Amino acid sequence: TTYPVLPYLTNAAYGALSACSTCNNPELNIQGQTFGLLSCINMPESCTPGWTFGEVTQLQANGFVVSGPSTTSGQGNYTSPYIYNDVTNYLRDEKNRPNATFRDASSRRLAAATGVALAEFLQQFNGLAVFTKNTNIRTGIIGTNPRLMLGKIRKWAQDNVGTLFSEFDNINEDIQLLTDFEVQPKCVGQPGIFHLNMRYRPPVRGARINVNMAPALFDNC
Amino acid sequence: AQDALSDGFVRLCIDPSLNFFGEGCKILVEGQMTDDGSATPDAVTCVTSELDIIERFGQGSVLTESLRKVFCTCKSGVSVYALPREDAAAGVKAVYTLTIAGPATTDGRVQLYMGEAEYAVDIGVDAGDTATDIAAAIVAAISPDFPYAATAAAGVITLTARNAGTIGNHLSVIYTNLGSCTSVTPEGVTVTFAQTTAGSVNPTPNDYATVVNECCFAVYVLSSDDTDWQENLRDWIRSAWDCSKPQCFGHGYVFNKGTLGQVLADGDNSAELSRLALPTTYPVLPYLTNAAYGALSACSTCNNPELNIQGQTFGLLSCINMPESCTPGWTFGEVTQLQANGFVVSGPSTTSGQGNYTSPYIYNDVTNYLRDEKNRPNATFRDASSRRLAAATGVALAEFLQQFNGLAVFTKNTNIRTGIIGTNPRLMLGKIRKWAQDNVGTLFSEFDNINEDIQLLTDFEVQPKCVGQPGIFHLNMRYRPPVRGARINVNMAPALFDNC
Amino acid sequence: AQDALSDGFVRLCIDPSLNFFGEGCKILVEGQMTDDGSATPDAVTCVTSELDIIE
Amino acid sequence: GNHLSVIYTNLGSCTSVTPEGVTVTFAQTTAGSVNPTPNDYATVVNECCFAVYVLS
Amino acid sequence: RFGQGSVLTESLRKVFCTCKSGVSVYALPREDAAAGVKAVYTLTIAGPATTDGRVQLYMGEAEYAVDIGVDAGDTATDIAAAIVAAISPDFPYAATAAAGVITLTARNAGTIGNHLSVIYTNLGSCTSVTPEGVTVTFAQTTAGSVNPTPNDYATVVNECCFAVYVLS
Amino acid sequence: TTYPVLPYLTNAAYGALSACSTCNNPELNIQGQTFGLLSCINMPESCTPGWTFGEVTQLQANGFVVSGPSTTSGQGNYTSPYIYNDVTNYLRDEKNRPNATFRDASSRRLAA
Repeated sequence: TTYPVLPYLTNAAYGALSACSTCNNPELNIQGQTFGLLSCINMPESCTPGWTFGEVTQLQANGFVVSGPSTTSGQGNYTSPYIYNDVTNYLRDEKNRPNATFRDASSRRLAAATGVALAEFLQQFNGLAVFTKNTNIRTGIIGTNPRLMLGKIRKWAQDNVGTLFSEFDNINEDIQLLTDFEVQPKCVGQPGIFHLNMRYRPPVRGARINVNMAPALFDNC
Repeated sequence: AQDALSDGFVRLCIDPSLNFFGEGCKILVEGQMTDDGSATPDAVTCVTSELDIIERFGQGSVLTESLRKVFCTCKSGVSVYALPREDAAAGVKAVYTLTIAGPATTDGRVQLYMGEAEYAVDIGVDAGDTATDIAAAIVAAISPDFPYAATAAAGVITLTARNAGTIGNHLSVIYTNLGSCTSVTPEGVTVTFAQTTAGSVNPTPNDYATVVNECCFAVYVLSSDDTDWQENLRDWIRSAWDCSKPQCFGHGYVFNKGTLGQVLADGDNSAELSRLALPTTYPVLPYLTNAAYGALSACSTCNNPELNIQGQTFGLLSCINMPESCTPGWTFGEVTQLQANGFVVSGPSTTSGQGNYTSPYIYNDVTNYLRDEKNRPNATFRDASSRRLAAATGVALAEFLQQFNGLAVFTKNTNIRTGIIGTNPRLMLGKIRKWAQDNVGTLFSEFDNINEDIQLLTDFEVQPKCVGQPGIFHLNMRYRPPVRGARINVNMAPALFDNC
Repeated sequence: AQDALSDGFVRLCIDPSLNFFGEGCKILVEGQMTDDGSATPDAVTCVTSELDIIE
Repeated sequence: GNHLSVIYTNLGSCTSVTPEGVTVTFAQTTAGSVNPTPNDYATVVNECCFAVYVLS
Repeated sequence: RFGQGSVLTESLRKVFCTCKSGVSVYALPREDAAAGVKAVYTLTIAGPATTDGRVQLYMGEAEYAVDIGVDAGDTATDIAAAIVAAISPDFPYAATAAAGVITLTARNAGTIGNHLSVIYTNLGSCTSVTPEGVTVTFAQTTAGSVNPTPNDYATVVNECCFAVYVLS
Repeated sequence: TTYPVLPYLTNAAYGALSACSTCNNPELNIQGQTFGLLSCINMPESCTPGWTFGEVTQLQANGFVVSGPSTTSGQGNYTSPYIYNDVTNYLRDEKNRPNATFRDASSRRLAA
């Protein structure tokens, strides 16, 4: 309630920083004094910290982006607010089933990036005529079969490990390609329709590091 | 525009962002101020230099004098903050009566050590001067910064404390001229010192949570002897060292003046306070020595947190000057008993009967911490160096770990491609171990086994199945900080024989 | 709070549990005491040092 | 318009000394009222994708 | 949610202190019996103190221990007031001072209040010297009475399984 | 009878430790100074050991969980109670047939 800066200015800086990351690194979390520092905004420093840490924990618990001053002081300088957590207001599934798929703004940005990258890769099979998965397409023929399609998809996914996914528990069982004939009932599936299931592991945001310092002073114990 | 800048081929920006000054030495000096001051009570205010002390916090107040000592102690500090306090509503000012009897029959010098050496008076009494003239001379010679308004009345000098409360009850006027061989005191004149009334009700603010909300302070200096007020400051600094909320550490500096039994009773298990045990016969006004000690500790924090404010070189309160004596304040039995029960003992730099002034130095730089939460007598926060250095280590490790903030976290098998702002727990732990090994000899000692001392776990391998949250890490660091260094038991064994 | 600790990204705990002193040499000396002493008879009491023996 | 915070960031300052006399007080004599509710994104932003939407 | 200093509050505080970062702790708050009687203990202090010292008291658990500093000449009234002011608010016993007698009334009626053990863990201590004079005595002037008997688990916990039931 | 800690606190710590094991290792026995250490509870050390060993054996015989101080001393520190035996109050069958199927709390947790 006691927020000095006009709120839409801080909101615009936050959104602009998120966009200006999207353009470059979708996996980045707009968070902390380096990556989530709204340096254009400047608010006067105070010892009264806006949200108390109890309120900060309650807000971060209920999917709220909390922002705080970069420096606390009584000298009355100006400080730039930085984002504590780069999360969306998503807490729970369609079963309300508290879930963690879209908790991070990084998760939305990166699911968009992954969907678009996979779609642009799969667009290379558009126009190609599809043979059965036993046919060895002759050279000069613009064609492919589900086996070659799945091989190229798996190679693509393994190419994006460390860029768009983490590693793959089992890339063979994580990426599956079925024709519409082995999904639909007999004589009901349509030719040229495929079902690709990809169970990937995206990078996570990184929320807290609980550090437990244990000074050891004794030499004979 | 200007040639070579008018065509817009070269666009120039100055960027004065590197050259901003650091705060410096964040010491908060708290004490009572007189009504002459212009400062607003109950509000932490920056004190730039020693110039505005008298204007802001009163002329001759407790806070004025403690701030004067803080400024005399540290090098050129301007980040000294003050927290002025109002006198209690029903507070009673201590009144001492320095009664002088004459008349003088021979000439001589009358020297008096009142308060500290900064306030000493040195008047010349001629033969035939009545007690009235000598009292008038002493009053006219009393420094205005002395925290006691002096009024002469028929040879009795009434010294009324400038600040109400028990803080006025620690005045020691010493007629440091008796028996002197160089400065011959006049025949006749008799100086006697009585304290006709005692200090009473003290401030008990208990408003640190509001006044100092999140504005961290490396050192808190308390210029009051009230154990309730010291306890409030203790509770505040203990809250500042709390796992519950983000800790922004501190350390308190209070004094306890009294008999050995009284000083020991005033102590507790407070790792947050460095209690300064002062004897009943302590000449210097206690808050001055406390302020010098706290200012020295702060002025070390700014530079070397591992330093122990201790000994004649590093713990020498050179601003304070007390007259030398052969009676050593605390006897060594009392010194051992105080150092045993977590009390900072301070002693004269030199012992002599020549009656010079000596600067007190700190014997042990320890906190008033003896035992754990199981009472389990423990040694983690025994040293003030330990609190200062645990704060420094926590802040340094936190500022290092802040570099993983914003980075997206992959699994510990993923080889992050270049250009991706990311990391995995393996790279995180490698960088943390490199950081810790980089601070060996600066912030830690060596590492028994740096691999088994620093462990990083995800929240998935700590919490039950499907209960841990992604992106949460648990870092356990078992480090070895430098220890203070308390005693060197030297055992000399002269060998005189050649054939044995 | 303090910078790098205010955003709650790094939560810090000190844990002074390693540095607790061991008891040492558990020897119980039993003997008669004079009435000048302040100790309560028939009660095992820790004796810290040689200072308080006479008292 | 209901989120203006004027702070007289000069009170008690040691460097910039505020004048004696002058008193600054901040009151908000009236409150904001009815806001826009467009609800026309389907028409205005039909298929023109946008990575980030900022709402002021 | 469950009251300040209640039995359920303290047992839940211990459940949360024990397990790692558990949030699936469920609670089943119960009302005090209609005619329930709160246990009353009287920690009576006699003085005055003649020497300084520390007065430490283990009441309840170590989380509730008090450690006050008694100066010489403090009457039993001042020491009782200090101990009351030092009693933690989470202690399941409301403390009121009266002329040096500290009345500790259980926050919850029933027999559950009948298990308070205040130990003056300072007597004979070599490090923390208890003040001369001061005498701490602990009496329990009244006993707990009628307890809750819900017997409604079939309705309250119908099929919502629970690995562990803790009864306080 | 002379138990210093408020009893429901020790009971809550014991139950919370048992639950916090269930979530991970149902076969674990909340027992001993490592796995059955109620570290949140802290009671003052004493030489008078609550239950004497005769009473300890009689209680453990009749299916009672006995808890004792982690350390015994006269120095007057605080000690955390740990659980001696992690058993249920089950001794005998439906024929009274003294049986051992559900003697351990581990047995109930692990049968579940």
